[PDB]
Amino acid sequence: APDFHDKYGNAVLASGATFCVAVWVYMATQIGIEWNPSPVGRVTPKEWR
Amino acid sequence: ASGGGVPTDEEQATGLEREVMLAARKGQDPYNILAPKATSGTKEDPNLVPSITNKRIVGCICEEDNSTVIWFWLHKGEAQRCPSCGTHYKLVPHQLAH
Amino acid sequence: FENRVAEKQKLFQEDNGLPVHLKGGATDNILYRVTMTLCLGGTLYSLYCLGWASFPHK
Amino acid sequence: MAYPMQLGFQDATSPIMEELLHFHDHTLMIVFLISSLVLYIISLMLTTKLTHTSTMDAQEVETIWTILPAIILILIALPSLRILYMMDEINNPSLTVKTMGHQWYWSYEYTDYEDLSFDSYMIPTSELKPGELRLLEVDNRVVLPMEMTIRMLVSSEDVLHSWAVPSLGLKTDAIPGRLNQTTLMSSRPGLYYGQCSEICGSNHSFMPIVLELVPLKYFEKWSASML
Amino acid sequence: MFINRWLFSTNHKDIGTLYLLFGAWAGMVGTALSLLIRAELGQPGTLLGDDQIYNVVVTAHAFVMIFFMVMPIMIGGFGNWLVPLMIGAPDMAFPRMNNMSFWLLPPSFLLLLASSMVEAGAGTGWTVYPPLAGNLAHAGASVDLTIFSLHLAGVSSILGAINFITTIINMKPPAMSQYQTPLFVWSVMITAVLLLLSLPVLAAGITMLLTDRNLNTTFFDPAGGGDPILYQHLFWFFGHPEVYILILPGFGMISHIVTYYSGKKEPFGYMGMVWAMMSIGFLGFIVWAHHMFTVGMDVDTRAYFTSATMIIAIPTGVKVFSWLATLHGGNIKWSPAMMWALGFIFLFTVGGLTGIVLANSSLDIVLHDTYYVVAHFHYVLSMGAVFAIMGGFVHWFPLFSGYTLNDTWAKIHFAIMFVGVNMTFFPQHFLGLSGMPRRYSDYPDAYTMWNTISSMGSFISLTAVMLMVFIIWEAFASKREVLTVDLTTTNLEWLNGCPPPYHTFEEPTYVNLK
Amino acid sequence: HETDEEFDARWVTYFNKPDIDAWELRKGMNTLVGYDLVPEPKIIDAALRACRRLNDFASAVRILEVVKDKAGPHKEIYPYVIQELRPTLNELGISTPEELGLDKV
Amino acid sequence: SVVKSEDYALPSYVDRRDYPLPDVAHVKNLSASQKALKEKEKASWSSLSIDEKVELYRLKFKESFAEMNRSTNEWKTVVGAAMFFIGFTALLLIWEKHYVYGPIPHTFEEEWVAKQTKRMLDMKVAPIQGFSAKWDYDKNEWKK
Amino acid sequence: ITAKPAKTPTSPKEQAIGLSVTFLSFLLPAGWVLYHLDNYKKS
Amino acid sequence: HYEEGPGKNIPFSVENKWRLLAMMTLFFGSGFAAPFFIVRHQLLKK
Amino acid sequence: STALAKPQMRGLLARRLRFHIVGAFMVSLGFATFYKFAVAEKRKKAYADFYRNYDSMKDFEEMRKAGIFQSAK
Amino acid sequence: ASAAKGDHGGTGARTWRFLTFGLALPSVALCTLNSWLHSGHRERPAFIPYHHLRIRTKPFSWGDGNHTFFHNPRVNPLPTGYEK
Amino acid sequence: KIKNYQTAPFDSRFPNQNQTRNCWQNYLDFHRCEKAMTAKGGDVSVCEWYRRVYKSLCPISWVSTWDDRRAEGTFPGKI
Amino acid sequence: HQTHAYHMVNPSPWPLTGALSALLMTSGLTMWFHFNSMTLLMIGLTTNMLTMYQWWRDVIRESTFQGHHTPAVQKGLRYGMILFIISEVLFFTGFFWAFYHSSLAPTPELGGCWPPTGIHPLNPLEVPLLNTSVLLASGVSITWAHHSLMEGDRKHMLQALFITITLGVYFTLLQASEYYEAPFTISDGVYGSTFFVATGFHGLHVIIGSTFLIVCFFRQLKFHFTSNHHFGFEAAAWYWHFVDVVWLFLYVSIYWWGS
Ligand code: HEA
Ligand SMILES: CCCCC/C=C/C/C=C\C/C=C/C/C=C\CCCC(=O)O[C@H](COC(=O)CCCCCCCCCCCCCCCCC)COP(=O)(O)OCCN
Ligand SMILES: CCCCC/C=C/C/C=C\C/C=C\C/C=C\CCCC(=O)O[C@H](COC(=O)CCCCCCCCCCCCCCCCC)COP(=O)(O)OCCN
Ligand SMILES: CCCCCC/C=C\CCCCCCCCCC(=O)O[C@H](COC(=O)CCCCCCCCCCCCCCC)COP(=O)(O)OC[C@@H](O)CO
Ligand SMILES: CCCCCCCCCCO[C@@H]1OC(CO)[C@@H](O[C@H]2O[C@H](CO)[C@@H](O)[C@H](O)[C@@H]2O)[C@@H](O)[C@H]1O
Ligand SMILES: [C-]#N
Ligand code: CUA
Ligand SMILES: [Cu+2]
Ligand SMILES: [Mg+2]
Ligand code: NA
Ligand SMILES: [Zn+2]
Repeated sequence: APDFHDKYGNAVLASGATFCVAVWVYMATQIGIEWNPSPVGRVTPKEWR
Repeated sequence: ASGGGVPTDEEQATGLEREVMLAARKGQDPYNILAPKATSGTKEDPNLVPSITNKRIVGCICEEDNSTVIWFWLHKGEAQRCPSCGTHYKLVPHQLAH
Repeated sequence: FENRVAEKQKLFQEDNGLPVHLKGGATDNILYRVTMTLCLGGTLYSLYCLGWASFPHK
Repeated sequence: MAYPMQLGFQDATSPIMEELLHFHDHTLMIVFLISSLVLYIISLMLTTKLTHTSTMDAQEVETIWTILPAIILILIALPSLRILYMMDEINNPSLTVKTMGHQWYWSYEYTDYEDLSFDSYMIPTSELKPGELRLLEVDNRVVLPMEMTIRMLVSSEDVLHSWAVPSLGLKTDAIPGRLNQTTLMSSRPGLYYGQCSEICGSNHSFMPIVLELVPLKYFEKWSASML
Repeated sequence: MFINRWLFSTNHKDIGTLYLLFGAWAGMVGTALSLLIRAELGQPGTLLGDDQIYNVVVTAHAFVMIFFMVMPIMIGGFGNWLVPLMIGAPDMAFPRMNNMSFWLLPPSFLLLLASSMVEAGAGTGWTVYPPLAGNLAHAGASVDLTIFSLHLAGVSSILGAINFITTIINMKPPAMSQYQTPLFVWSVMITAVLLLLSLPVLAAGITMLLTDRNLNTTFFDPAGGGDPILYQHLFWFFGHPEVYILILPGFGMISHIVTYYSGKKEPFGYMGMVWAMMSIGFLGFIVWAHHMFTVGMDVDTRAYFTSATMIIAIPTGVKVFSWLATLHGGNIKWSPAMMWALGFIFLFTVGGLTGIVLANSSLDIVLHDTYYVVAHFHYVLSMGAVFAIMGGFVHWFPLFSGYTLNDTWAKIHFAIMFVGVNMTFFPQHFLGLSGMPRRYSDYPDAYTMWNTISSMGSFISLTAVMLMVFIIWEAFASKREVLTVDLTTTNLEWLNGCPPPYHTFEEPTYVNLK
Repeated sequence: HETDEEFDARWVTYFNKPDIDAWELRKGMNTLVGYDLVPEPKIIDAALRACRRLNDFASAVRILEVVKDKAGPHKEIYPYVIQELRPTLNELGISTPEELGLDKV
Repeated sequence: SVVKSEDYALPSYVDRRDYPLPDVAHVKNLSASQKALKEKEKASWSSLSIDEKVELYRLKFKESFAEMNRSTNEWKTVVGAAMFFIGFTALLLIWEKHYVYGPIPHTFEEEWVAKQTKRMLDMKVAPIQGFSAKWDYDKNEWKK
Repeated sequence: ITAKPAKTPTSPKEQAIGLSVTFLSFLLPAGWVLYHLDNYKKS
Repeated sequence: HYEEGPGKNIPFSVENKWRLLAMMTLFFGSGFAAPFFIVRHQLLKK
Repeated sequence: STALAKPQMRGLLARRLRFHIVGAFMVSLGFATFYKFAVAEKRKKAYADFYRNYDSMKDFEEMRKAGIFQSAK
Repeated sequence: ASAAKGDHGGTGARTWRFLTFGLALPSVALCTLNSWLHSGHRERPAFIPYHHLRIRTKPFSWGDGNHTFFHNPRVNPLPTGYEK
Repeated sequence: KIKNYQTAPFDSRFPNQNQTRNCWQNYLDFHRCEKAMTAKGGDVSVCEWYRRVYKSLCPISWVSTWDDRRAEGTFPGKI
Repeated sequence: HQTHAYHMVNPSPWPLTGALSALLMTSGLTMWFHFNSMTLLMIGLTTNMLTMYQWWRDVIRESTFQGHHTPAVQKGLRYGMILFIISEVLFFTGFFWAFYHSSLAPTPELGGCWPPTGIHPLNPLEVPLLNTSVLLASGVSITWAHHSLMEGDRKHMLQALFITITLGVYFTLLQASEYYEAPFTISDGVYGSTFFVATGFHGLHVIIGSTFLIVCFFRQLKFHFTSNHHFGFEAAAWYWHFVDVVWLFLYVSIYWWGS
């Protein structure tokens, strides 16, 4: 006789993963968080003096 | 240099203190102060376990110096055996108060 | 003095179901209520003091 | 200074800092070993249906796993202690500078010859000049001669503080009534940053240290001009 | 009835239950405080705009987690419920004094909350070092209220320690020697001997602080010939034993949980585990000044404290390998308590190994007072204690309540917590090696990346805590009542049923001498 | 301790005791599966005959299941042991868990 | 069949790989036919049918080894649900970013960063390995 | 461990209510303080 | 002498799951909310 | 129809243990080798190469010209 | 050491009383004489406002806040010197 | 005059991290010397080495406080 | 009904009144120190006294009157007392540590010397020597008390115990006069600090010890002690020897060596 896991297992796994990745991607890239990554290879140094 | 006036335990001990002191004088141990000595523990000569009810927890230290104690309810009726060493225990119920 | 221990023993072993702290009779009950009233009263007063001291008295 | 995403120590500015980096590398190798060996032995214990649940004899395997650790700790302690005592060794400074902690800024005294002293306060963020470092810059830097042994003496005139410059391997607490000594030698010129390293109240986060290391002749003229 | 049972208790189980409720509640406070910390640091700049308030939050976070969550749960909570049961005793030796150890804690917590409400709080660090904690830099009542809070919590644990020692030495079956009591009872006894010896030294040092603040003494004030460093020795002389006090009952529970879910009747190397806890207890009194390596310490004193500190890893590793050896050959049961205990073994190892980096006074000069130390102790201490407590709590919840948890929900909770705590504290090693001080409300911009990740991890653990609450609700809401429990023959505390009656071992166990 | 041969011989004798009771049968099997080994066919053969003397068919089948379990992922052990026991199984009328459908989940 | 709480102090039945022969039979009360089966079992087992052997097994024991040791799909629910609550955490973090945090300092603006970065190279921050070591001071670019 | 079936089963829907209510009891009061932090700071 | 058994050895009632929910909510909720309110209090003092 | 040979039946768990502790050890020695190579030796050489012909007055003059000092223009 | 006496058959009440009256109380009477002899007030020293003495970082919670709890006017100067 | 001072040298009587007593001993010596000289009819310039050492080591605020206290009559060391 | 010898205590209000009294006394000292009011303190001191009075009254009820102190109960009490005195010894230890730290390395503020400039110590041969003979004498008279009680001798028990308490009280009055007479105060730097706070906690213990002996005196008067069962008297004698030994260390350290 199928339990909770047999019946819902696959769907809990799939949408849990889908949901978790989507929302953490959104939070990370879309809402103005400044991660402050290394300038190395990405920033062109500019005259400051 | 001296004189008296100080009561003794025989005169003045009361309640459970008096009870233990009186039983000890008769060589008895109704309050479990002493560790019981083991019999040979066979079917024919089981450890006899007093109880005032129909079951009592036994702890068996199977070999001298084991740090592990084996614990089980001993029930009134036929001798039971320790599930680790097989030594035999039998419950002997009832009383303590007259 | 005479030894009246046996009397006290008879009184504190009387089978009346009373807890030891109340087993001496009516005076125990009084002393108990005084103690507990001062403790609970003093504690509410300390909470009051905390409320008052929690704010600037500029 | 630290840079974005840094994982390990700032690059060393002094020979003693360099020593510490190599000693950390030795230690952390061991640390890695042990932790991996462990994570691993564990997954080994946990990935078999085979059982053996009866009493196991211990006094034997206990030998290994007490002696091997003791050995490893000795392989850490030997170089640890050599560094400790090497840094304690006499060196003959050419200069002594005092620094006094306060709430919340550092004062510096250079009184081998003249009475030179001044206060060193963080640059407020709204007053930073373009390209300067939030929380790290000061109005008056601790100018010092490069390639020379300096004695720093550290104290406080109020609560505890602590005078730190990570790139030089330095951290000495600043305690009132006491005068703590440390020595400093920079192999390079440049600007070297630290931050107060004992909680001293509201602005603990905002009384930084900035060392300015230059050739002796520039330090001497800077000194004269600060009188 | 209610008041007699719950305010006037002389029963070890009910007083153990009160400690667990009290510690769960403290835990929600210390958790809110830690999330305020991580919110301040979660982006560059200022959140609260008030760094005295930040320092008060940091201070309260540590005192609440240590004195009101961990010690009550481990020793008052699990030590009261389990130690008398595990030795077949009818109660604690002093069952009425035991109830005053409990009731001293709500007043001690109230004093702590009072110190944060009056004036500007005590923003001192949980180390409360003068002069910052003296009557000039922290004028007014907040630091005195803190000191009094510590006095009450000190009295409560010292009378607790007298109660446990006496109970464990004097109330076992006549035939059971000390080398026949379970390892958890050993871990409580050793913890208690350390409480007994160390807390009176803290009490003497915080009393000196109180008189320096209010009676014109000058123990720590150089203007009268005093010395701030003396307070630090008095404090750490207690403070080091304190850290072993917080973890030793956790190691006791761990040993019982690993043994139990390995299907084993006994831990591997019992006398080695005893020997290890005794050696750690003994050596825990001679290493304290590794908390003071930047104070201006002579070199030979530094070399000695580095070496004595290392020697402690030796007995500590016996215990790690003996837990692995207990798992070896086990019929491994993957219950939520087993996962907590395995996560414990891994986190504790990580944190003990960064401890070893720190033992080296030459490297500690650069790591001291940086996030590398915060990372060390949130692994070995903080997560170690929390994981043991969650392990113990899931394992023995059915014993205390007579109900079962939902094992799936409890696996889910472990999983979220394990991700959260690692996302929170692992990045702090990087912050500390790169030089970020501890006790800071804000940081130079280079440290942004790891601070941000660390603050995000902290919310993941929040979600796990809210879930824990709902999980405990669900068990009491569904009332699945326990029927059977395995391995009772080597877990005596389970043998009177779930929950056991108010009075157990009214007739003592029978144990033959032979 | 002792040789493999002496260990096995002691276990044989244990279960060959004519008047072995049901308690001893269980104690011996439950102790034996604690060791790091799958019991030799001659030990299992003695245990099975003890099941016969105690008129306990179900325990004989359970004994076969636990041999298979004690081998863990060594899938060659159980078929070899059953091969070795087949005359005793035949003689005593003991069906294997597989013949009973009791290997299905 | 039916187990009772007030039986806690009595030997009980368990299914465990490591305790194959539990202390009592799973079924202790017998019907008239179950009693005739137990009688039959005193005779040669070769005369028992397959159905009767099964019935004897199921009287002594609840679940077979294969039944008690079966693996389950529980892990999917555990890992999926944990990722769900972790995902739910991101929503708290999006909220906190939107309503609690204000603008971070002006020193993170793109032009500030470019100028700071040049200054760090000018002062040769971490010139041995960490930072400036990665800049080519000859070609005036980041080392490839 | 074995246990009886729940005496008072808590269905998926009732779980959803106990879980939401539990999360709101932690989220709303702290959310409300943090949302109004500006109002505190300049007041 | 006292009630014994599941749900009876505790200072709170578990007779009704919803009343229990409310109580648990208040109990853990008050603990969690207290530091936010103390910080609000200290900000508002000045 | 051939008989199956007798397989090993004894000490299976201990055999598995013996086997993998030796592998655990080898992972560690082949890793020790790696860490000593990608991190530790790499460091000694970075420092050694940097300082071999390092000219500190030249380094200062470039910083001075970049305008970074308070004390030296 | 073994002191310089004897008894030791048993250490009973009679022996301890013998010690209380024969040794302990006579010591106390000797010390009380040697004290109520060297007593009589000694000449109080010139006042010097040393900064390590007469500490005041917070007023005492009694009196006018500047007197110690067992202030003796004769021999305890205030921070400003001996009292009138 | 046998001088040429850059800074205070290593003093084996005060080899460890706490240099307070180094500062204080030199401050004492200088003022003891200056007293022995300016009394017995001689030159304070023989006192110069201790003056240089305490100046190099001692916080300005300590020297300043100790100088006030010598003027006030409240300096607790023996000069 | 139990068949072990241990004592199950009736549910009691004293733990809670003791806890609240600690909150009132601490709140109280705070109020006194910072808000110039003695009211809370006076209330927590009163409830504390009442708690100790009733809680120990009850122990006397449970033992002399009700017989719950079996040998096993009495043995636990002996452990609890010994552990208690250990915790008090560690407490004094932190004050000895403070004393030695400050006196072994006197800072320049003091003059760089011990005793500091401007401190004139008591002569250790005057009243401190007298105090020493007083406390040592009271350790001989209490041991006479103890042997008399064991020998069944009521009158000599009461006499020796009386002498012992009179000596405690003489020590306490001598000390109160020494405190008044001393030319230095608690505010006189770390010399005053360590002197007064160490000898002052010691004086409090002498007062507690003396109170405990007076309790035993009244119980003896009431015939509570048997020649074999008198734990209250033993505990008070152990605590009394503790107070004497702490004094000997104070005398040797602070008064003699620190002079
Ligand atoms: C659970 C509590 C706990 C425990 C167990 C420890 C354990 C250790 N700690 Fe730590 N420690 C803290 C709580 C704890 N600590 C706290 C709270 C602080 C700082 C508080 C503050 O400032 O606020 C701290 C701070 C602290 C410092 C000061 C850092 C500083 O402030 O500069 C130091 C340095 O010596 C240190 C070292 C160690 C070591 C060597 C251990 C050891 O006992 C660990 C040994 C264990 C292992 C090593 C893992 C197990 C072993 C093996 C797998 C075997 C083989 C291992 C080897 C051969 C190495 N700790
Ligand atoms: C400002 C001052 C304040 C002082 C502070 C007070 C504290 C002290 C406390 C109280 C002491 C009181 C004493 C009690 C006195 C009488 C008790 C009555 C009992 C009694 O009479 O005891 C007798 C001895 O007493 C006796 O001389 C009592 C003798 C007392 C001895 C001390 C006096 C000193 C004697 C001078 C000689 C000194 C020379 C010594 C050299 C050698 C020493 C090593 C023995 O007789 P008994 O036949 O065995 O009795 C049987 C039944 N009772
Ligand atoms: C007569 C000899 C016996 C001593 C007892 C005397 C009675 C006074 C009050 C009780 C003191 C007992 C405890 C010890 C505490 C501190 C100081 C005590 C010693 C003392 O009495 O010192 C006096 C100062 O008292 C002051 O400030 C007194 C300030 C009084 C308030 C005391 C503050 C109490 C705070 C204590 C908190 C204690 C926490 C301990 C917790 C235990 C661990 C949990 C000395 O007088 P002075 O005028 O400075 O010098 C004499 C010059 N003519
Ligand atoms: C103005 C004065 C105020 C001062 C405040 C505190 C002062 C007062 C405390 C003085 C101590 C009084 C203690 C009296 C205890 C009486 C109860 C008692 O003594 O109880 C005995 C048990 O011991 C027991 O619990 C022994 C229990 C031991 C308690 C001793 C505790 C010392 C208390 C210290 C408290 C402060 C700590 C230090 C502060 C820095 C009863 O057994 P027995 O004697 O064998 O009798 C039975 C026989 O009759 C049968 O035949
Ligand atoms: C550190 C752990 C904290 C975790 C993060 C908590 C995240 C979820 C919190 C939700 O809380 C609320 O959300 C609001 C808005 O989203 C608030 O309403 C405010 O916002 C409104 C609309 O913006 C108005 O309708 C209102 O009057 C109101 O005060 C506020 O009351 C609060 O309870
Ligand atoms: C370690 N502490
Ligand atoms: Cu100054 Cu922190
Ligand atoms: Cu420590
Ligand atoms: Mg520090
Ligand atoms: Na911030
Ligand atoms: Zn046995």
